[PDB]
Amino acid sequence: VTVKDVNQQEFVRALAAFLKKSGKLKVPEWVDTVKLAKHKELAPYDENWFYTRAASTARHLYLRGGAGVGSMTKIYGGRQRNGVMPSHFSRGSKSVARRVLQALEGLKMVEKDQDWGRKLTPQGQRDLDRIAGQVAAAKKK
Amino acid sequence: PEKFQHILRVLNTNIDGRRKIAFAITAIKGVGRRYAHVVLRKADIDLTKRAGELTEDEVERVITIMQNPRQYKIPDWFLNRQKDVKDGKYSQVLANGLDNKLREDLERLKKIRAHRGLRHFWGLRVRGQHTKTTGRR
Amino acid sequence: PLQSVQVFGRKKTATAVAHCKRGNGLIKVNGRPLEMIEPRTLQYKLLEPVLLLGKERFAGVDIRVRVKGGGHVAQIYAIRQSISKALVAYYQKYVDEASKKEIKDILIQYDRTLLVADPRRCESKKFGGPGARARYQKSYR
Amino acid sequence: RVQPIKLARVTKVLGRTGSQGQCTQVRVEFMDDTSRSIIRNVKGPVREGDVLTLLESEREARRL
Amino acid sequence: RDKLNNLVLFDKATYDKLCKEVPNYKLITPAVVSERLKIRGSLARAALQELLSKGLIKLVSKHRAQVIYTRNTKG
Amino acid sequence: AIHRIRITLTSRNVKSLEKVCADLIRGAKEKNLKVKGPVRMPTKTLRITTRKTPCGEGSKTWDRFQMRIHKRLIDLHSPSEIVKQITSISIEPGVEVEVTIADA
Amino acid sequence: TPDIKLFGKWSTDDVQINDISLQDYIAVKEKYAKYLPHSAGRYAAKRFRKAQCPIVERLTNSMMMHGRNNGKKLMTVRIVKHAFEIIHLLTGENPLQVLVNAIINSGPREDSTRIGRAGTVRRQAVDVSPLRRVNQAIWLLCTGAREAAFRNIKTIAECLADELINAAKGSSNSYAIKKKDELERVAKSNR
RNA sequence: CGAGACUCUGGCAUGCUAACUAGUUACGCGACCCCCGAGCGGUCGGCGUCCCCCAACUUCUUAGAGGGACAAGUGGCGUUCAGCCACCCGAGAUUGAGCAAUAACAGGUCUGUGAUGCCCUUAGAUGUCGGGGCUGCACGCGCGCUACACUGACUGGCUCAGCGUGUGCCUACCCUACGCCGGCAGGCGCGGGUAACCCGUUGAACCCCAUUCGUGAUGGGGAUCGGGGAUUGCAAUUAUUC
Repeated sequence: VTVKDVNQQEFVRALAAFLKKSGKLKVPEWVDTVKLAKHKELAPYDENWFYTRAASTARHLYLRGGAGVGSMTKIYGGRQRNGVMPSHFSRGSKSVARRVLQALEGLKMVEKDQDWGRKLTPQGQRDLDRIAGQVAAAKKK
Repeated sequence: PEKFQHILRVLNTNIDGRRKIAFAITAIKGVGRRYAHVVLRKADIDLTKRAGELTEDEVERVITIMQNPRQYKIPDWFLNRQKDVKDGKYSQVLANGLDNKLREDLERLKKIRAHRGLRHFWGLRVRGQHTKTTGRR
Repeated sequence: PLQSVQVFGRKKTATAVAHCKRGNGLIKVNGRPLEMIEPRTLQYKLLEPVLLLGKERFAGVDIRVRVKGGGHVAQIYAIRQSISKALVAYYQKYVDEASKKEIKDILIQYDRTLLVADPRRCESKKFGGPGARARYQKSYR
Repeated sequence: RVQPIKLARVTKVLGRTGSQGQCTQVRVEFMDDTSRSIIRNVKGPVREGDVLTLLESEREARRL
Repeated sequence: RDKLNNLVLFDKATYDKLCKEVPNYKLITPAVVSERLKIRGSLARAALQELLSKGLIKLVSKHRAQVIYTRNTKG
Repeated sequence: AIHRIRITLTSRNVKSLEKVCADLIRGAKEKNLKVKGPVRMPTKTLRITTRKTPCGEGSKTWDRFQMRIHKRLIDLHSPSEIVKQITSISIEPGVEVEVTIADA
Repeated sequence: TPDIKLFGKWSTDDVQINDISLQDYIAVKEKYAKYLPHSAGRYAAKRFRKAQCPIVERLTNSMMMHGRNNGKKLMTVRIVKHAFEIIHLLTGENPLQVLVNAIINSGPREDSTRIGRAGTVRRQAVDVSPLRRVNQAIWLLCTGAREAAFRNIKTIAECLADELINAAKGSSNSYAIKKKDELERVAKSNR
């Protein structure tokens, strides 16, 4: 299968937990006081979300022929409040997205390949499929 | 269904259940929503709870981290006054002491007779933006 | 090689081309089952022809669909039109007329315009207003 | 004063009256009686053969 | 317009009241429970989440914005 | 040897472009070169928006002029000079025709 | 499914029209049963077209009003589906039967149209078309649900459910009923 | 003569002719290969990259020639006419622009015009550089924008686009994939692309979803002010902006 066949929300959560088991995610010295994106009016609830984002990024790269920071930033991006001016699209934090790409690479979930940026590793392809199976049995919604 | 823990003090205001902890704290000056949220994360306290929940212990742990921000890795950029004008540091200013400094700076630039000072004193708009048909009704 | 017809569905902008080829698989839309996708608050609508006319008919053929253009609702309407049309198209040249005709009867009566095109595409904006037919407030003494 | 509720069914939409043209004359077969057939004005859009629930034939509804 | 607040402390009496008023309900949402008691709406919600591990209430929606509970199977 | 040659044609005028394209295709094959056939590229609509009114009082009246540039290419494969030679002759005004050494 | 086309978790069966004058603008199975309401998103294409649209679809459409909530059908479909569930817990039954009863009880009989009479405030007692009675009923009920929700804890789904049940068998806590009694009373009076 | 007619655009052509700065199909499909499922497995189906043909196509994409709408067919009505109504097919006699007569106006413009009459000024400029104001607010008006919330504020997550545009330009110059650093602003190294090649498979926002908050001026709202960092310019003071 592709990852798209199974439940997308459950996929990212299952993969995120699998990442926690691995015991490393090469975590930043930020993400405990951060602004994060400029689409945020309140600082992050927890420092947990880094795993979830990593899973999400891994899935997104699996779909594509290879991609880097730009792709992740638009997906996580949303509407930016400009105060008393019209709300408009923007792209938020790039340090976190870059860090996530580096960290996944370190574990060898994704690796540099042709068409620029990171594309999936066969190690990652195997990991994603195992959690895909667990998700597939669970539901389809 | 736990009452029991209630009536907490942060600085000069009584903090009780009303909103999530973070928001509850922002009665005082110098603590915005973002500030109180990040102090709680540092202090290892679940911020989704009420301020009629949690004991006196947790409150003191919050107070120490807010008033020694650098020494608990709340960075310098996050501070209301960076490098300041009175003090060569980087200080988080809280409660009544913010009001003091605001007064100080306005008086300061009336002496020095800087444009910001003069405009504010006279009641003219300090920013150069239109006040043509605005800044009243 | 395997026998195959192609058809399309058209709502607003969002073409949906269905390639209806000999074999057994799902109806897949962008490689994933109809059940998934999201918004899944409209979900029963795109299930509807399949349920009405049995799943045995749409499992005698593998149907894979590529959708681009428009937005989420635009696409839903387009896909539904292409899948029903697909089935009929395949039976019309290869299997038999009575099957395709039976499907056309069942659909056309309650009706949903799944074998005839929708005319409606965006109307041009003309100057002197903020909208297409909306116009700026006037002021009068 | 009081009369029983009469169901009466639209036989023929006569045309439109009203100053602004927003009152439609209608002739309603009295339904209970085929002998009676009386003109009542309907405010809404009228499609023939739909049924009015007349609470009166008093205070006759007529052109304006 | 309006000014209306509810108790924003999680209390003793209102939890007990809830569980012992249970035949009244067949429809339970946060808002209903909040109105009928003085519990918040937020802490209406949470009391239900606790209550569901008696299983005097059964989930029949699980939507993000607000949830809908039944009392028992159907009442 | 055969050499891959790209003939780009750019213009704005459909009918003129079209019958230049005709002549290149027909005369190409006539004394044997590759026929191919035109790859139509999307016509590009240059849009300029201006106020209709000098001195702006009255009503908001806007005028929008467009200019529609049309592009097409054709890839002929056959030998060196006799391609670009037989093609580019027999035309002078008003339709640009470019013969490019590009493509191997 | 082709035998009877149900709603998306409720039945279209056992829905009864309790009035003989409101027929053929109340339907849900007289051809017009749907799992999910949506025709083509035009309903203003013909004057004929209104008959096609059943009461359920009309109720979803009328709900999305007031600038922020305009043009969000998907939000309304989710709210409406939730609302049906709330009705079902509160009265058992079939929620669609409750809906039909509510429309019939909320719809006016006589109303008034303006007529000249000296320049004094008088009006002519007139009956109104059943199409108008259904249209006005649906309006009243949606506006009632939204009005309650605005400065109260309860959501649009809950308030809509409450509004339908109160109207279905009278309680005098439904906006639509209260408004209808004013319209019919005034009609009877006049010149 | 105006308008109609006409022209241009939007919709109906699996018919016509084409496409390696465009794609699709369709094998053979093998590999990266995951087993996710079936099959013991080879193999089959699968989001993408890669295998590519002396493959096939124009369906999506593109733009050329063609046809289709004429109230045509049928039925009522009407001077049985001009026309009207319904019905079928279906783009229905339901799209939107472009288009302006006869003639008026002391409408606006000498500050668009080395178009221009007369007048003023002209080496002592009203022909150029340095500096400030248009941005000053007790108040009146207009177009707007942001709001008054729960179809929302908040925290994660899902996910689909289109019209257009770009550097290497006759007085001044681009879009950025991709590596690294920084919460951010931003800084820094590459490479491609006058371009359906590259930016951009334009994977945008609304939308969808699991929570939190709970209708409380509340966290709705972001006014006003204070401190600091950077970006633009030789020059930002009277926040240029971020």
